Amino acid sequence: YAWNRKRISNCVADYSVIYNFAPFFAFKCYGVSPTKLNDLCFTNVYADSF
Amino acid sequence: ALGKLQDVVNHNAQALNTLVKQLSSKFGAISSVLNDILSRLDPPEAEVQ
Amino acid sequence: PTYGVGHQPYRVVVLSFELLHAPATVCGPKKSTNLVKNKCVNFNFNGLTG
Repeated sequence: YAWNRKRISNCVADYSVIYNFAPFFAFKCYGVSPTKLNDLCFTNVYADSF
Repeated sequence: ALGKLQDVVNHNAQALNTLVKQLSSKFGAISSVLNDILSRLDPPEAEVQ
Repeated sequence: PTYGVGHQPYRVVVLSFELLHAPATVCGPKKSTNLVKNKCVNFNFNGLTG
């Protein structure tokens, strides 16, 4: 009900480490490829945790 | 006076413009740019887009 | 803890992005290359390839 939202901005993101150590049974992406995240630039990045 | 000839010229230009305009249409896909689709998706779903 | 799978607590994190509609502040690890003028090149500017 009170899910935490964190803004991510002004950083360079290495998504490779998320793969390198992972306890995540489900890693499902809808609008972007998982392997292509390293080659792209983004804004309006938000992480919602619950 | 010379409306008929100009009209023909207008139609041809208009047709080309419309065809050019059609490149900016998503057509039910995530993006209208092929390069973005290749850069953002894996081949099984990129093929669909 | 005694319950089986499907009722156990699961932590979910949702990453939300926007695609190319604003200036980007979050980018991948890819290294910047020098700029070349008056030649046909395949360029990647902020995840936009042309």
